[PDB]
Amino acid sequence: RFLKVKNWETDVVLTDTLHLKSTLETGCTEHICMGSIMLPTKDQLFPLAKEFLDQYYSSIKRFGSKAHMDRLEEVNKEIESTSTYQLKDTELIYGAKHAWRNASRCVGRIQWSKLQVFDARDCTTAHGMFNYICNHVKYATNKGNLRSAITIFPQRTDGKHDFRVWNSQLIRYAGYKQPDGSTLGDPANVQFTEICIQQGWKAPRGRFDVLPLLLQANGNDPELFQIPPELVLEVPIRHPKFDWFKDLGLKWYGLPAVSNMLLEIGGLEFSACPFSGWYMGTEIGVRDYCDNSRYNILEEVAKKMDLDMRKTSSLWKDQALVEINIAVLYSFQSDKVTIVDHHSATESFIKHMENEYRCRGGCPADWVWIVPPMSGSITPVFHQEMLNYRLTPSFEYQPDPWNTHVW
Amino acid sequence: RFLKVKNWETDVVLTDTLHLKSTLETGCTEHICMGSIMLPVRTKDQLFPLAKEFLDQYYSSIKRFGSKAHMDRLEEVNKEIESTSTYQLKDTELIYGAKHAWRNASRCVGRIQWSKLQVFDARDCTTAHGMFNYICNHVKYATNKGNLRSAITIFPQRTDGKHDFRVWNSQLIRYAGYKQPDGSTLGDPANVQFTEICIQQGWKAPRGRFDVLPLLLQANGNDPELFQIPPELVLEVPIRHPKFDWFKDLGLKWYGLPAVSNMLLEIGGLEFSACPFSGWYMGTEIGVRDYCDNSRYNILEEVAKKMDLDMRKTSSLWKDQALVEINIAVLYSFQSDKVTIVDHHSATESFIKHMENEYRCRGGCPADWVWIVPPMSGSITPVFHQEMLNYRLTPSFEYQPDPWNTHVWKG
Ligand code: HEM
Ligand code: HEM
Ligand SMILES: C[C@H](O)[C@H](O)[C@H]1CNc2nc(N)[nH]c(=O)c2N1
Ligand SMILES: C[C@H](O)[C@H](O)[C@H]1CNc2nc(N)[nH]c(=O)c2N1
Ligand SMILES: CSCCCC(=N)NCCC[C@H](N)C(=O)O
Ligand SMILES: CSCCCC(=N)NCCC[C@H](N)C(=O)O
Ligand SMILES: [Zn+2]
Repeated sequence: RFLKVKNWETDVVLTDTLHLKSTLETGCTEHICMGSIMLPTKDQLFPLAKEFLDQYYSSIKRFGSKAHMDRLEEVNKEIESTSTYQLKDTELIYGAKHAWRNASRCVGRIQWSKLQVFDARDCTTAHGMFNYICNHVKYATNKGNLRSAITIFPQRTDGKHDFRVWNSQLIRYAGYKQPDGSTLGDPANVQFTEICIQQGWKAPRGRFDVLPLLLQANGNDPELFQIPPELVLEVPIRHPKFDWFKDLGLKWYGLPAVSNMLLEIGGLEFSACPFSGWYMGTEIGVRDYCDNSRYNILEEVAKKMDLDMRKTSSLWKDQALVEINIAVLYSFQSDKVTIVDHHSATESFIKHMENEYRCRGGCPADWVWIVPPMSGSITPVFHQEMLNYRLTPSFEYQPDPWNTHVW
Repeated sequence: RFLKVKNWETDVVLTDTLHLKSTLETGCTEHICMGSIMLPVRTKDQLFPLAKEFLDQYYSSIKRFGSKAHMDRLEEVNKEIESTSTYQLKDTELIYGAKHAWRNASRCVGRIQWSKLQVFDARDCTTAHGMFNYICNHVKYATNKGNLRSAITIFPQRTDGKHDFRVWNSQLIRYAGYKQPDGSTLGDPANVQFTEICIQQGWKAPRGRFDVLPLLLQANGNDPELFQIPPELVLEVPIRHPKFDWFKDLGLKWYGLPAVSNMLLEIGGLEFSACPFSGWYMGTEIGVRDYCDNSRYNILEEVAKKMDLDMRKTSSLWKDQALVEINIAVLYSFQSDKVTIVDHHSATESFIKHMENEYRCRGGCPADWVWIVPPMSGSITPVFHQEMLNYRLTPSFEYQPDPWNTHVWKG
């Protein structure tokens, strides 16, 4: 019921007590570990509301004070009569920062408390949403000096009136199926790209076409909007020694902003809550460029480096993977767009884990996601035991809205 | 209950029914996953059900479930258990048993080979000298002048846990580690503790960077004894690089035969506390972990200097660059000297096919993603993209405590 985690590179040993306040379920049993699976009422709402305010008031050292009990009565009162309730600003800010704090898949959490929260609960329309969104994109982009932010749309009510950003990220490239069999652009987005055109988008049909936003306000059909180009900071990708690299004509966007997750604070569900930080290099260079089901450029790059592709044992895919990632980090740096390499991002996360053990009694963490997808064991997180558990408030996955939405 | 695992690269979904046949706990609960945690005397009463379960599996695999030969073996094991408090495996059962322990080994990416495993039965062994002789023959047979062959050697099972056979080495061939007075380590820091023990037991240490350790062998619960493996039986490979001529001058070599000697093999409830087994290396085991862990030979800095990489900012990926060249060199050196080795692309690709075949034919393949995914270039190998279910089948290889921590010394 108290647990040890050990780092096998440093023999440092940490004691987790924070898992005892774990709420949700992992997907694992004593018989079977699912640690590698990607996706593993008035009466319901009150316990949730309670548990949350208890967390809040304890954090500001007013646990069991007049103001505590009072707000607790107030929220019951509201639950009893409205069937939902509304968070104060301070609770909304706390709830969101804590949801990032509890995101066990997130290596970037040393930054958790500096989150800038934009309260968009007064929004009513997709045009409204589009405005909030551009203001978020501009504030977080900050001409390259990126800053954490989240924008929070109104919470669900009857689930017939949901706010949803249909895009999976605010800024992503289109995917088009082609006559020859293959795919132009980004294969991950192929289906959303069909939906845009099927909702009315004129697509330019290139390799790096910034998708339009598809926004659903208050349960209505969603609407199309094009993000002002001047707000999409993009980096052309070159290499500090390979001349011919720029002739692949690769570019990437500077602002990663996940837009399809659900935020749960004290039993309340915020289905549209786009958030953003900045990239660790490997995300683009290893996954976006090199996954077979993504841009998949390893073959071409190795072709230009004149490496021996005649057998796997020359490690040509590995040599190329390195140079590709050198060319992402260098390009972003040369243009001064915040970016972090996997080495210092992981070292920071170790520091963050230590802090969290010391001050909070633990730090939930999902090893499978924290260890970068190249050079794993030469980052310190590889040697670090982690405990994974689900704390609230949290970010949750939710089904792609087109599967749910009724027209 | 059926369980689905998706490969996110290919969209292949597979259905696991095999996890139903599962016994031992995982370490995880519904409230916590311990999937990254490294390590999360038996009564008559509890022995017969285990015996029985195993024999049921056995007779099913040879298509004689419920036969007279099956029923009689049950009854004969039952009777032996009641009368002697333990029981003896037939040869055929032991072979089947050791093979399955390998097939069930969820952290092993090499399992496509499971069915081609040479089992040497050393259950007639009585002494340490007897052990050394068995081990030597294992090393020579498995080495096979560089064309490696997988093999395991099985010493007598535990009885009252006061007469245990153990190999005190963690691998049969491994290199000394020596802590110097200045705090530095000469050789392999993984093996310093065991190296001290050897010296204390009377080993005269050469004290170089690559001294093959002597064997430390315990028979019948007796104090263990030292033996030098004959050097002619120790296949070693100097490491060089196909393009970097200064690479030989780092003075690196490695041994060709990886042979884990500290695990416990469990079959039908019986415990074989000494069962060294060997296969061959995947290149990343040496080139990433053995050479480049900070707590092992730690050569990254030295290789990066010699490459003249920019080491001022980690964002040069000088570490990633050096690491690839080192793994190239390990693969190149082994292939040149005709010693079996496998790269992590080829190994993980093989494992994927093994895994899919295991689902079709067995209804599952327990796998530990944390271990199966290589420690470099994870996502460009297809396992990274493969959902896996981890659960504990028997027969199995288990961890056991280091014997110096448990052994009662005779004097
Ligand atoms: C500030 C710099 C940040 C860095 C460097 C960073 C880094 C990362 C990385 C590398 C991942 C894995 C992503 C993937 O493999 O697709 C991730 C996942 C995640 N991050 Fe962070 N992050 C940052 C900020 C944030 C913020 C501001 C939030 C929320 C406020 C957040 C919440 C999450 C969540 C919920 C996941 C898992 C997402 C999923 O399951 O797809 N991150 N992060
Ligand atoms: C045939 C060639 C083989 C290859 C390429 C192979 C590959 C590997 C690799 C790379 C590992 C991870 C090792 C580490 O990180 O230290 C491993 C683990 C393991 N393998 Fe295999 N293996 C082979 C043969 C065998 C055999 C013959 C057995 C038993 C009969 C076996 C049983 C295991 C076990 C029990 C583990 C986990 C060890 C631990 O928990 O420390 N392997 N294997
Ligand atoms: C099957 C496996 O769970 C899947 O490939 C995971 C592995 N680790 C990951 N880690 C990160 N950071 N992001 C990912 O998308 C994934 N994918
Ligand atoms: C904490 C963590 O589980 C530990 O570093 C594991 C990670 N994955 C591994 N994977 C393999 N194959 N071998 C190892 O020794 C390890 N070490
Ligand atoms: C967006 S919030 C998490 C912090 C931002 C980030 N660094 N990445 C997360 C998802 C982006 C995805 N891996 C990609 O390569 O586009
Ligand atoms: C003996 S069991 C598996 C067959 C041999 C093997 N391929 N790996 C075992 C572990 C070797 C260790 N990782 C090392 O680098 O020495
Ligand atoms: Zn688990």
